[PDB]
Amino acid sequence: SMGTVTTKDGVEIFYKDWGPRDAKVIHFHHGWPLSSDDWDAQLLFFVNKGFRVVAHDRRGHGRSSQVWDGHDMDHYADDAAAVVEKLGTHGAMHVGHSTGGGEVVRYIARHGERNVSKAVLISSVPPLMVKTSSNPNGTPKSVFDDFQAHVAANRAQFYLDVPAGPFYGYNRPGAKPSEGVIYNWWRQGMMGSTKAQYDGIVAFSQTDFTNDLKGITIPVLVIHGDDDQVVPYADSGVLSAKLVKNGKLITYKGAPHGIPTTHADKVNADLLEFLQS
Amino acid sequence: SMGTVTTKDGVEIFYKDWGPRDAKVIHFHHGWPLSSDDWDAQLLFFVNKGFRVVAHDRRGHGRSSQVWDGHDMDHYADDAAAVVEKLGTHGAMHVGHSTGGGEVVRYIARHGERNVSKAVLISSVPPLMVKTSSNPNGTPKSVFDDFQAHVAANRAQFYLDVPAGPFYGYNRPGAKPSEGVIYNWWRQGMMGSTKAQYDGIVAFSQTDFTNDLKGITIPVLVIHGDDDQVVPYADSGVLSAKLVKNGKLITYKGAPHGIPTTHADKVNADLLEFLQS
Amino acid sequence: SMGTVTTKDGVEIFYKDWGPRDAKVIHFHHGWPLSSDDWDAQLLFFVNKGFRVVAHDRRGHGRSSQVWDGHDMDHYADDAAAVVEKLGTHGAMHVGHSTGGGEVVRYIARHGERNVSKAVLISSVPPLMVKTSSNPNGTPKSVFDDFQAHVAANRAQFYLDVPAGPFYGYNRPGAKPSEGVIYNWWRQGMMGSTKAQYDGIVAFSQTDFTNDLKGITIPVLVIHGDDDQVVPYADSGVLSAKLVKNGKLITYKGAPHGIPTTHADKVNADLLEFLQS
Repeated sequence: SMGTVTTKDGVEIFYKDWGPRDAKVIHFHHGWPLSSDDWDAQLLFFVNKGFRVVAHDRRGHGRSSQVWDGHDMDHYADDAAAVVEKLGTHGAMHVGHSTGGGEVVRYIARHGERNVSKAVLISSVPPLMVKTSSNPNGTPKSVFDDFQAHVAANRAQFYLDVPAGPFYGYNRPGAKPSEGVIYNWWRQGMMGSTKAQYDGIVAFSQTDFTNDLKGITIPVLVIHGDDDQVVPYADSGVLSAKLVKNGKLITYKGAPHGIPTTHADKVNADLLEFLQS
Repeated sequence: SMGTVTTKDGVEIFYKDWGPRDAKVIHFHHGWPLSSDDWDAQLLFFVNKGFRVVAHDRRGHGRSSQVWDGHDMDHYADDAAAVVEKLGTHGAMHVGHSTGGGEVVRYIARHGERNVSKAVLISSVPPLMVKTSSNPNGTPKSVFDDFQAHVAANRAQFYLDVPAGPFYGYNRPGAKPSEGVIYNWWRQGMMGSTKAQYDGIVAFSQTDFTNDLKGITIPVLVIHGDDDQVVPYADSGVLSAKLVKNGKLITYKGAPHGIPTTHADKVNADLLEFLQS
Repeated sequence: SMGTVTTKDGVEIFYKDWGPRDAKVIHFHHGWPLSSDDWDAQLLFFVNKGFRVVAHDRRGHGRSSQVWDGHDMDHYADDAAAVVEKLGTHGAMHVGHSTGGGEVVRYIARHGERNVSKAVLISSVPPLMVKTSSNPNGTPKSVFDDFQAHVAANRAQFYLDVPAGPFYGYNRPGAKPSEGVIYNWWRQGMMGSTKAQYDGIVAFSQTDFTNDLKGITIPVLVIHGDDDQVVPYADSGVLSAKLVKNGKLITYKGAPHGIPTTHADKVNADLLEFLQS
């Protein structure tokens, strides 16, 4: 029972719940195709400071059930809601990275901002990644179709190539790649379901969060790297911070997509300052 | 609970069950020393086409319990039956790779071909791998004794060397090894039980499936690479296809042992054509 | 349920229990930051000889619950007692490596030597690693603070650097590193909780077992490498063997910390001789 909850639809969601029971809560939502382990640097920082931290694995990711369907933002939000309802942690600060930032926004829209004191979108997918007739600066759909085809063709290799190349900026001049960071990304991706991750690409890239964002009146902090090769800065973080009612943007100059790892100390300090504000 | 069943002898068997509940079913049985993750390319292909796919982890392999005994084909077959019993998927097409093809044969013989509509043996161990005074064309037992000695001596290194060398033909000139494929094979092996896998060598190499095969009258498709360095083509698939009553052999010229990965597109197309036949 | 027990404080402990139900039992206690998989070479050796072997994963390690607190030797001992109580294996020989040797000592002290026939401390942390007024030759606390800072900074990379360097002596001239051994150490570490492991450094380095050791009257064997870079030989095994009432020391000349792996055949032989004595 410690660290698992079963949703209404029979999906087992794994979670970490660390720290004093009566401390202020921060709930973290990870990106594609990873797990709650991707927050390790943040979870350790906060728990060592006396806070309570919660972080769960999205359906079909990490240690959560390899359910074949429901791989969309509405289900992701409801699965998050199942964790919050079990733990009684309403009023938490909710922090998302990448796809997880979409999940945070949909959680707020679907289950109500009364239950979230503050939100943070780190390197997050909103408002809409894919190019459409009404989103002409987006990324062409074929880009995502190709990510899907890579997952289908050789997921094992693709999950080395992404973290070795664009995700942490290890393909840039001056980069100091960490083999452990690369293999750790891979390890998390591979324990998840190929089907959940394959469908998951559509969920993150082709869900429009613009309406959800506009309904958010609670304090929102947006943190984004301006050399993000995975979720382009100009078409995500910059827009999200303006669409919400009470948003603020912190730009990490030169930073990649995987800033919870590469810029952990900055992220930790910025999250703490926002939590205490 | 989703994706586990406890057998009547107390073993928890992990499985994936993906796709529409009323669709035609394909059940897949993996090889040594791997897990149901070895079928990812196939599972994704079939689920995306609207079929229902089931794939379980052998006892002591993958996410299934590290039970110390019963590492033989009869128990492997009985563990498969426990999955089919829970899910009600009698009448499925059963597909085995490598050791898993032995499991499929023993499952049919022990639980009855009335419960299987069609069977596919990919790179599979039957009829009898090991050389005996009465199987003079087989592989000397010393070979399998040496595999066991390597498992006992340094399993972690052995499980890099096998996929980096003979399993996918990456030791052949001009081959393009995939680091991710090699590490994924390793990852699946190392999560399983050293004892299950040690005993499992005997199970796959020293079980005689000849009588079981002769009793199979349902349609059987045999797929086998003629450059298979792990299960020699001439003493396995060539023979199995002739021993069953209604068998057909497809030979993949040049192909290694790990054809679900290296020849995924051919496997998928051949499996689909047979399923629809 | 095969292989899991839930403690009084709600922690799920993973264990392996292999071999004939009525055979003499050997219970193994692994080191930091690993799991019961670190014992593979010993478990296989003894089960193949017809003994019963038990090995559990420490809280927040391996497959055990990622509980945030109780990362201290008293709780480690109590969690081990939970496994013994479920299995009824009182009277076993208890073998610890590294941190696990401390856990064996505190288990004996807290739960009583009446429940342990013989104990073995391989490369173990007792009596006390850190420098103090009464342990003047111990390791400065700053060394352990620095380990904790590495875990906090980049656990993924630190867990390659430890096994690739000091743990197996692969940093010594003429050493023959095994990539599989290095990655397997890493694999075990990363599946555990960063918090359990961060706190666990204090538990192993900063717990005084002197009075526990002085109270042990059962036969104790200490095995320790004299080139151990992780737990210095002169301030650990040499002392523990003299503080217990009935202790014997076997020194492996030139040997590193990771002797269950590097010196497996010697360890297996010395354990079997002690067990039969």
